[PDB]
Amino acid sequence: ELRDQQEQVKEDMETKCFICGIGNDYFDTVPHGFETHTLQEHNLANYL
Amino acid sequence: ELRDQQEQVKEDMETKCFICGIGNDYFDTVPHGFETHTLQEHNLANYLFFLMYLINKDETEHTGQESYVWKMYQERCWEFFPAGDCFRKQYEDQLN
Amino acid sequence: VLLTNLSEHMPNDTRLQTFLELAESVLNYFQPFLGRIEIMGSAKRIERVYFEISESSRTQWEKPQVKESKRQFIFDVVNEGGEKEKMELFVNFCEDTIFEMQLAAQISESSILTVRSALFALRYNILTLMRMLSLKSLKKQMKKVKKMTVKDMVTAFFSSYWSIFMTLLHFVASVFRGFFRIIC
Amino acid sequence: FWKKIIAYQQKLLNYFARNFYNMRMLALFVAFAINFILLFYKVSTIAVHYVLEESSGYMEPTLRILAILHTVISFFCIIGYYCLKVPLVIFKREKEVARKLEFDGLYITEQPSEDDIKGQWDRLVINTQSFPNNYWDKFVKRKVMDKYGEFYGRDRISELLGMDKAALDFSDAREKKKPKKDSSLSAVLNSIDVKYQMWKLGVVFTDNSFLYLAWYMTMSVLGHYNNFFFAAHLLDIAMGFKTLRTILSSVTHNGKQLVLTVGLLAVVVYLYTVVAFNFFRKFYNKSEDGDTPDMKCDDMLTCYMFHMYVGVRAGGGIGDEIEDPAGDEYEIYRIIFDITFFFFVIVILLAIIQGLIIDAFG
Amino acid sequence: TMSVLGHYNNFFFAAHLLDIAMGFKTLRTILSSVTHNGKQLVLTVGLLAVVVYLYTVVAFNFFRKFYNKSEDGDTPDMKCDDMLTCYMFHMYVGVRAGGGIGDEIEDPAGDEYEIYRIIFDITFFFFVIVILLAIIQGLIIDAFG
Ligand SMILES: Nc1ncnc2c1ncn2[C@@H]1O[C@H](COP(=O)(O)OP(=O)(O)OP(=O)(O)O)[C@@H](O)[C@H]1O
Ligand SMILES: Nc1ncnc2c1ncn2[C@@H]1O[C@H](COP(=O)(O)OP(=O)(O)OP(=O)(O)O)[C@@H](O)[C@H]1O
Ligand SMILES: [Zn+2]
Ligand SMILES: [Zn+2]
Repeated sequence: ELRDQQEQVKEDMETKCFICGIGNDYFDTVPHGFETHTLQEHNLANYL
Repeated sequence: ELRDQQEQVKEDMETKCFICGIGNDYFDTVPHGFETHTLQEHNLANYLFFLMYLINKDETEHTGQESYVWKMYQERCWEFFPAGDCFRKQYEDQLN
Repeated sequence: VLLTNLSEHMPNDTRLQTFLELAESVLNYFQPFLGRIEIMGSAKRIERVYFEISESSRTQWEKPQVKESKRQFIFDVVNEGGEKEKMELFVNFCEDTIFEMQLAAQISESSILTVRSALFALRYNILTLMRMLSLKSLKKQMKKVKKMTVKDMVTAFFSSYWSIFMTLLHFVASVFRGFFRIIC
Repeated sequence: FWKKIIAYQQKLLNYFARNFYNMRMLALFVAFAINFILLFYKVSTIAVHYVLEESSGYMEPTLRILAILHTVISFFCIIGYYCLKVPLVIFKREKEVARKLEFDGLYITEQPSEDDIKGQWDRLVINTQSFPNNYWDKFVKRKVMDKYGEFYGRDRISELLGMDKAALDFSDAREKKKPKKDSSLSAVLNSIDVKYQMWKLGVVFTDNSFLYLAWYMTMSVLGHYNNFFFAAHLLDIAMGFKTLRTILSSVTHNGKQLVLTVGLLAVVVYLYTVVAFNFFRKFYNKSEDGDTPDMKCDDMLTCYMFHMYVGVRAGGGIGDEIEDPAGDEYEIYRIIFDITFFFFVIVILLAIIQGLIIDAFG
Repeated sequence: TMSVLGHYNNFFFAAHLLDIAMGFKTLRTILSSVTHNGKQLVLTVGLLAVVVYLYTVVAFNFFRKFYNKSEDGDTPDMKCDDMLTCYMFHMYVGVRAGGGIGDEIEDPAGDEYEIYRIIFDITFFFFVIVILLAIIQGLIIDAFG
């Protein structure tokens, strides 16, 4: 159960934006689009 | 955990292209489309063979496309690898 | 390569399609040696590149050691890696594999008895089983079956399968005998 | 006569094919009854004989009747298998060989590997006149003829497939023949295709289920000479019952890994035995008589037997069955030896088996 | 009915502690692991019984001198002179033993059937104590999962 919980956290953070909740499929129409969105546009550290 | 890791590798390789990352659902609008794409269009063995060909070919003998790829490789810039795009998606209007 | 480029960039041209069938043998000969990848060209468009794959390169790629290396690499990139280093790791693996296959190419320059015994046992035992019929002495059993009876018919019905079972037992014994003679 | 016998033969074949499974399941019940009766089988005192204890006295005639019934049912089960499941096997084999001839050229362009029993035995059925006897496609010979006739030689292909050469031409043209009747034994002999039946018998004898049923018959026969051979028929629960297969698949799913784990355990215990034989020998005396020792590690083989048997079956390891190491020069060494044996063999190596079974379940 | 019987015998109120499974709902999660694969747990016990019966048949036919369970030299306690008695012995003592049937019978060293007895004991320990008792653990853990 602990392994599955950690894997679920990793999968959610890798396939869904924390703030807006849009999946990585939409953002990955531009190369590295999800990474750009989650590190420059909707960065939770930036919100803090 | 080892069983799950192997199953995850198998699932990823069967449902997502290694190079472009487009899922098999898009490619399977033509019969055997995913297999055709992953064995003829975006074959990682083909990319390795291309790297071998480019390395073994003389620098002055490259075509323009080969020289472009060679310069990107020498700069270690991997923007020439298709990411989220392919021939079918680019020319979907013309091809079909 | 020219014909493949034209066909793949003109997918619905009937004249080119009828022209290609005049080059099937050449295209089939050069099919394993025709490389084909896709790149994001300098014109900001996906472009398809055609190159040459050598027979030596393909043979060294299809070696079991290289296959194991590729399997391990794919496992590692799927599990312990991300997309943000995927193409760097792939290029590193390609370089290592290319060096390994070049080295392999340059360093590499230019039971049945049990199966036969089992087949012989099958032949011998089945021929012995069929010799009751190949003996041509069915007159005796015909004279026995002249007084046709349900009991006689059922007895013959059971006896045929009993003979089959005995033939199988003899075949198994012959197999054991052949194995024991071969090992000793 | 010659038609009535065939009609009755077909009736019997149909009955046995229909009731193959019923008698297959009845044999298991009879085996269970025999083995339950066998639980009252004592030994009474040299030439010692086994006696069937019985207060009623009805036990022995019932046992004899049940053994005879079991043998009869086993024979009937083989007959039913031959009537029911053999045709499917023959159909599948014929289809496979026909499609390998047509779409692979298995005997025209290539040849079998000379160590494949199926490929080498299939050579016989190609020439037979009764080919696809069970397979629907009756035109496989003509199809291979058309495909490979030109380049590989029409006469060569015809000889390979055992087809007619020139009688068909004259028969499409003009020829005359004389009739026959089924009553002629010579006519029946000509009708029977010896080579095709030879190949069929070979395939059936190579079948893995027919061999199992023959073994069942063999032990049912041996049970009459010794009544305790009917106990081997209780191994049939795995095959007869399908719910037990789910339980047994957990063992057999990781079957190769379970064997390799035992091999690894054997190697580890061999290493421990080497260490003991070289350093810890005085601790392996297994006798209470002071005069005569029972030295169990004075030989490499004996020490290995001891470690694999007693040490492995012990719940604490090899240290539970040897001399106490306290007050000795090699005391800490013996403690490490015993603790590592317990951890690696009793705890870890025996945990891999549990993990393999549970992982098979999952 | 058991509450009434408890007045005649006060120890029938102990059967009312079986009501914890029904009254408590958190205990149901624990008890479902046993009852989820309930039929398979019974079939595993049946398979164990069959395997031990086969081992008992082998012992009764070949290994009988090893089943003396008495220290008095004059009078033996032969526990495999009867099929039923040997089966009771194997199912009870051999199964409950932590090393198998070889932990509770005569030592086989210095005998004609020594390697045969060693194989008998080792296979019993592996198949019954180790494997057949592991299927129960696996069934419970798989029910949890
Ligand atoms: N709103 C978001 N803000 C930040 N990361 C996000 C967001 N939505 C999704 N992500 C993804 O979640 C991932 C988790 O990042 P995380 O902060 O756990 O690790 P990191 O930045 O790689 O480094 P580390 O944990 O070592 O400090 C990010 O790399 C990003 O791809
Ligand atoms: N870029 C890609 N290149 C190759 N295969 C890909 C790619 N993307 C997805 N795949 C899929 O991953 C699968 C894994 O192929 P892999 O190389 O592991 O095995 P294989 O070709 O069937 O043979 P083997 O492993 O026995 O040599 C391919 O069959 C293909 O469907
Ligand atoms: Zn967002
Ligand atoms: Zn792709």
